[PDB]
Amino acid sequence: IAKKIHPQTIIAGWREATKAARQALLNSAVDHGSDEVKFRQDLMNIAGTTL
Amino acid sequence: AGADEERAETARLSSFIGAIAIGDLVKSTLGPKGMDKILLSSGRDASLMVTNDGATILKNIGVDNPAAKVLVDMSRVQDDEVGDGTTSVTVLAAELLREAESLIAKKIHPQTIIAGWREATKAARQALLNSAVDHGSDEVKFRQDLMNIAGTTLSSKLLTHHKDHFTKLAVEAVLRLKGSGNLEAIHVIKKLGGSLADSYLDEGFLLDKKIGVNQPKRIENAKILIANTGMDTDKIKIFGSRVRVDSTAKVAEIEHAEKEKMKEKVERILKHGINCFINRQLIYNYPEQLFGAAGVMAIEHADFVGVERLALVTGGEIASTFDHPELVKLGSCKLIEEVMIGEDKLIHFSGVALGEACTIVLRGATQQILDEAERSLHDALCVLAQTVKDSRTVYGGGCSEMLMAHAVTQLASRTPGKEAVAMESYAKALRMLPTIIADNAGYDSADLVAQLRAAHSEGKTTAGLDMKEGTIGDMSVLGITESFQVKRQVLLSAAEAAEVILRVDNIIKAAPR
Amino acid sequence: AGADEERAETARLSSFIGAIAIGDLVKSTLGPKGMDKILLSSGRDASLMVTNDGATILKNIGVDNPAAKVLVDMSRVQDDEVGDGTTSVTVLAAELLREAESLIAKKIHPQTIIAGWREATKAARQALLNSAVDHGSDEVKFRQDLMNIAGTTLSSKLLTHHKDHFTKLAVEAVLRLKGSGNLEAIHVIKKLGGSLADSYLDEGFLLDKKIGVNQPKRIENAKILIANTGMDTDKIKIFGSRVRVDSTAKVAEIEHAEKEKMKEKVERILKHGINCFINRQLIYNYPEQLFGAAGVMAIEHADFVGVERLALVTGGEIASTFDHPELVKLGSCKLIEEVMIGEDKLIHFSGVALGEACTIVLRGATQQILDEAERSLHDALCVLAQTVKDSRTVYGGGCSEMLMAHAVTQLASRTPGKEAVAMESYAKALRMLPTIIADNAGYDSADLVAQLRAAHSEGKTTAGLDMKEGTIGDMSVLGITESFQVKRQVLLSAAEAAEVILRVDNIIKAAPR
Repeated sequence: IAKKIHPQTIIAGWREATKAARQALLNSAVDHGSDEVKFRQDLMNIAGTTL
Repeated sequence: AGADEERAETARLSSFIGAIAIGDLVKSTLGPKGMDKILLSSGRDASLMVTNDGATILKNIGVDNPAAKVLVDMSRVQDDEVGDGTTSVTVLAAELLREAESLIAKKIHPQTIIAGWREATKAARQALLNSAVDHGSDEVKFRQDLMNIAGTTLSSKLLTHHKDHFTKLAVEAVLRLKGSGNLEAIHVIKKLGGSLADSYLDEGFLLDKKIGVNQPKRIENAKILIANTGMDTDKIKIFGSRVRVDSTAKVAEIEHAEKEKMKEKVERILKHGINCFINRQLIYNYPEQLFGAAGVMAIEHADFVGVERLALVTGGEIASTFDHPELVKLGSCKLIEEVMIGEDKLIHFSGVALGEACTIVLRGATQQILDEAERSLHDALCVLAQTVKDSRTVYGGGCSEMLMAHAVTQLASRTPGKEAVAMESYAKALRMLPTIIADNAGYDSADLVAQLRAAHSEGKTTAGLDMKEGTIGDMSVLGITESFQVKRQVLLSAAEAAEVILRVDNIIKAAPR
Repeated sequence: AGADEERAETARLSSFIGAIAIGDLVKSTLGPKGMDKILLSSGRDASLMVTNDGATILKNIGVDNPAAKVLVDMSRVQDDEVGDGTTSVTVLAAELLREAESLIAKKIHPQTIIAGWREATKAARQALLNSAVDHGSDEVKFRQDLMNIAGTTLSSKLLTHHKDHFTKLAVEAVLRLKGSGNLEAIHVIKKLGGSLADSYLDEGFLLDKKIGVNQPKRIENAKILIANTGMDTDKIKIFGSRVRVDSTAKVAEIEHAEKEKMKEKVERILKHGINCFINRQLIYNYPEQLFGAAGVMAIEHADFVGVERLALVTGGEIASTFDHPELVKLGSCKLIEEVMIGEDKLIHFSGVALGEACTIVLRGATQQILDEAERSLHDALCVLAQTVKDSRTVYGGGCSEMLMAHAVTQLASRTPGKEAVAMESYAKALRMLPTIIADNAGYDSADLVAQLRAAHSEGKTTAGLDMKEGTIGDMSVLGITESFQVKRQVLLSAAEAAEVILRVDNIIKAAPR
């Protein structure tokens, strides 16, 4: 509201957001492995977070 | 004396309010990227409805006391003549009311202001008077048949994925209708089968009924019989009811009487060679067994509207009592058969000798997009029919409106001043349309106005409002064009009706008692 | 309901309201498209005053209970030290308060965020470090004499059509002033005549007054007399009484005594050779006639402010009782004359022995707005004195603010714990300045912010806000620069001012009712 000009212009962000959605992907390396089976990365990971 | 009388200042105000309220909602609908809208109501309304077409929603409701119901009703008459293209007529009509406030300042005769409408005719000569318009649409035309206005009509509409192809098809339909003739007997039905094309073009009339499981699959050298009176017999007037007779012995004469009806139908039907029978109403069971052996295909409960068109199509005939066969009836003979379209079974009538009437069948996937297919084709048939015979079109996306606005400003000075005062006010009205188109797609309204006027005043008619761009661009590349009739007709609808608002003295209807 | 009781968040709000109320009036005043505001009162005030300078209007009035007057008083010291340019310092302190709403979102200990004020100083060190300043100020100087800082102060004002030429002229005025003298004796008056230069520079001082229609047209080897007391004589405060004499014969003495005032004025004045008499107040009618025959030009109601500067100019004189002629009066002598400046008669005092005091009488194109030269000249005086002393400048048009803002965003993420939130809030404060500069330009504030931000990131200190452009451009080409002193002091002042009262929660009660 303080922006005080045009909320429609702001909509551009949602279109931006689709690209932004892919900023999550391919924008940084983090990890990725988790191949399958896994020796040390098998657990002591995600189950604990849900847990 | 109805009781509702308004004079001078107050009468004008009620009209003024009706136009502004409707203008804001319709504005987003216009152009290649329009917005789909949903409405909720209480009382004899169930839930939210979404209509891309502006005309359909206005038609459905008469919400309140202020005058606007008649103006809205009028748009349908417009819809039949050329109609839509894109909804915009309502927008232009709304804007002439804003200068009405400045009219009081002139302070003389509102009726002589009306001569301005005569000058509106003048607007028609000045609108097409300078700069440019298209110049081809020669006849048939190899590449200009479509990919222009029809695409624009549906561009606003959600269906423009598969649908833009459907629109292209519609000009083909006008090509067979081409020449000089009636805008009649063009029939379109959507289907539940799925295909990329989403539509098929038929060389004849499509119907969807069957005699029964028994009967030959197809007929050749087909002859067509249409009867006004039903096949059913027994009741007459004052039945003499089911009744009863001295035992079961005399019941037999009753069955025998029935047999006579059966024989008359076969004995003279055979001489003709009758291949198909179409009846609008209930059909008597006895003839059904007889038709199968003969090799004749009949249609139960055929709709009357299909029948009337069919008569024009096959040379017609005279429908009366069973005497109707042979010479009193005329039948075309290319071929009649029931063909599986892809999913459902339909019956095709084709190869009509007259050639005046033809039918289009649309298929589609089976969703909202197909229901709106109805919306789009009705819209399409009128625009394209006009495009072939008009020989003239204009650039869309506001190109025409800024250009016209420059043309109109020069002329007020040109004309004598009382006439000029009225005319100049009309001229500034065109400015609002550029503003309305830019605002709906996003970008702020006056920055667009600064850049927009400079490109149009330059002399490039092709340049228009590119909503995707946010600035100005070449309209022709987009492929947006408007039929010549839509532009002048909207001006007249904006005109004449706006002329009056003193003269009417009565405005609304709701429904039956 | 009412009592003036404050609780937690509400106490914070009182500080908050003062900041926001001041910011809206001040924000429109910043930059090229700033706005003038006019203020009136019924008594102890006579007319509406319009002050372009934000600092001057705040100082004069203490409108209400909430604290803000003390914060305002701070800009005075800044003004006498470095001065003006454009008033931006007050706005920056106010925006610091907006984050506070997000602070309750913290739902935690509010004063550890105070560390932000300890981040403000870190921000201050980088301002010194990153801005790009200048190299050169030879003294007098050929090309770099101006077209710099005076222009930025002028940029905020719409006079910058022909006026930027006038700003350029002002440095010539400062070159004579430059050094030991400090600020005194600079006087500016407009002329109603059109010319490209729009300004002229005078060696002496112009005063607009005349003795009367009669009197000698010109005086040379002029001697100047200034009197603290008027030529008027009759009351004396203590009347001496209504008075008793010895009938009508001696009262002739009273009327005669007036003549003695006349006699002293002529006899003593003649010996000196008196050419011009200047009196600060009303002048008695009898002496006026005497001056005309003698060959002496006197000035009725000459105001005091012109006189004090004039005294420094002529070496001055001791103004007292009619004994005042001769030696106690020192009259410099070159040329005193009334000269038609094509338009309106004015009197020129020139050939001053001192040389310290001079007058900048400008002609220029006419309208009400040439009174603007009064507005505009005053700005020129303050910026040049600082520009010569500092020998340092920074790029204007908000170029400094965006660069610093890009750097601070990185800083917040780098610092661990408590500190980044505090640092980032100070950092985003800088973001509003680009917005404030853009908004008054009439261009869209949102569009302006990102484009500006992208250019700064590249490393171009020169790049900045171009309001005339409506987008972004190279500030250096414009020639707009801000003095170095204004930027380093404001950073220390802004943080400290807002900081004290956030600290204190509760402005308390009273006794009364």
